[PDB]
Amino acid sequence: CTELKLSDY
Amino acid sequence: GSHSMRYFFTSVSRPGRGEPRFIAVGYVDDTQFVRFDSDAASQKMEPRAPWIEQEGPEYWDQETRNMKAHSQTDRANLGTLRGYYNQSEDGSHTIQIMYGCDVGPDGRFLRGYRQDAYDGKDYIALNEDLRSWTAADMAAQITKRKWEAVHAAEQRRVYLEGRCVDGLRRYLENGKETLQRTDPPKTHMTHHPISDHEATLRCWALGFYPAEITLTWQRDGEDQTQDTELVETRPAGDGTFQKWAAVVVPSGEEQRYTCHVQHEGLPKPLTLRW
Amino acid sequence: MIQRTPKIQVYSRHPAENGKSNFLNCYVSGFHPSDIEVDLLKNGERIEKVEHSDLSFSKDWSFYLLYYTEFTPTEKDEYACRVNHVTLSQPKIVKWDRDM
Repeated sequence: CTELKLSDY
Repeated sequence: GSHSMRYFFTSVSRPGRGEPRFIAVGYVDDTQFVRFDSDAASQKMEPRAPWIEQEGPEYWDQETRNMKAHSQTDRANLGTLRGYYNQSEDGSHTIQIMYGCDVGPDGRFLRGYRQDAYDGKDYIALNEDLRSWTAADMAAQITKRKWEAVHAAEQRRVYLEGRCVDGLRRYLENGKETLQRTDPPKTHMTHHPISDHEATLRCWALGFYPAEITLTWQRDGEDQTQDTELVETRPAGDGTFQKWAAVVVPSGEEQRYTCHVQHEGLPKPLTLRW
Repeated sequence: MIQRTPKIQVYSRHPAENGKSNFLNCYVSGFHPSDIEVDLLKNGERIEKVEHSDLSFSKDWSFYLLYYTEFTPTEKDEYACRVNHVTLSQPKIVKWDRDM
């Protein structure tokens, strides 16, 4: 299964 | 034996019409099972394997929520990176992300991965230890500092060593008939003369799964890299792979040459001769 | 800046039995950016029932796609694949060869 959130650069 | 789950995300900015295009794919070894396309009329995480169709509607609703959040973050990071590299709005740019995990034959965690790219070049990556980051350029160092301050490496590790391995373990049990399988290659050889003194020998490998294969030509039992052509492993389209390796030999010397075929679906590596 | 030129492979799903229903494949790999134009031709004319796989990439970040269409091989019809990319000044045509 995939990650909930993605981080900002 | 060992297995892997990988997620490949692509975000391409469209300076022309509309917001950036977001494509997401999910693989269990060499088999695709999920997909998300921002241009598609579905606007949901779509199944691409029959064994993933046995997941509940809460799974598909959750996975879609993650993909929407993934695309919106990618849309924001496209703008953030334009400023970092001092680029104009008229140019089309790409963000690529890779993450997943490796499990052993027993189902135990082996490796965790997290890698990002900007315009097909390394940007930021999580190290093998899953504690530190590798910043490719000066612009990536800005991101690295922000992620160190918010302890991002720990949050990525919790996913990679948790839900990621737990998901992969579940998929391997759910899709045992197709995923634990080892389809061996269907090997054959062709002989084609170019002249009366020269001939092309081509060794084939078809209908094999997984994609990992070795095709090595030998002359008197010594590896032949010279006067050889080895094409890239290619998908047949039915979940199986193809590969060939050809050598130009002098006419009459055909029997001095052997092709060694290594695949995990083979009990013993093959040695083919014309 | 670095742009990668695609690798092209025209082939059939199964060994081509002249007169028997099959799939004509065109594998494009090792390219950047993802924006590509891949056509399948029958005697120099584009087929319209062409489909393609979902966009994915290699460890080196280069993209790969599989384009496929239903086709019936014969020992008279000439099949090829037209590929256009920003790295190519002119479309590249690679003809299909079963008898490799």
